[PDB]
Amino acid sequence: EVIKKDTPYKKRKFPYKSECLKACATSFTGGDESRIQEGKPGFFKCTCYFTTG
Repeated sequence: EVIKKDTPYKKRKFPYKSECLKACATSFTGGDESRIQEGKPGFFKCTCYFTTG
């Protein structure tokens, strides 16, 4: 009952995780985080989830 929101990171400089996870929450703006609410980081990429249900 949830969606899958993952953004790309590649590997900008050194591992930041927060710099990528931010892309998810920042990837868009308008609703109360309605689209992510929570997400995790990854190397060369990052996966996020929309706490809905």
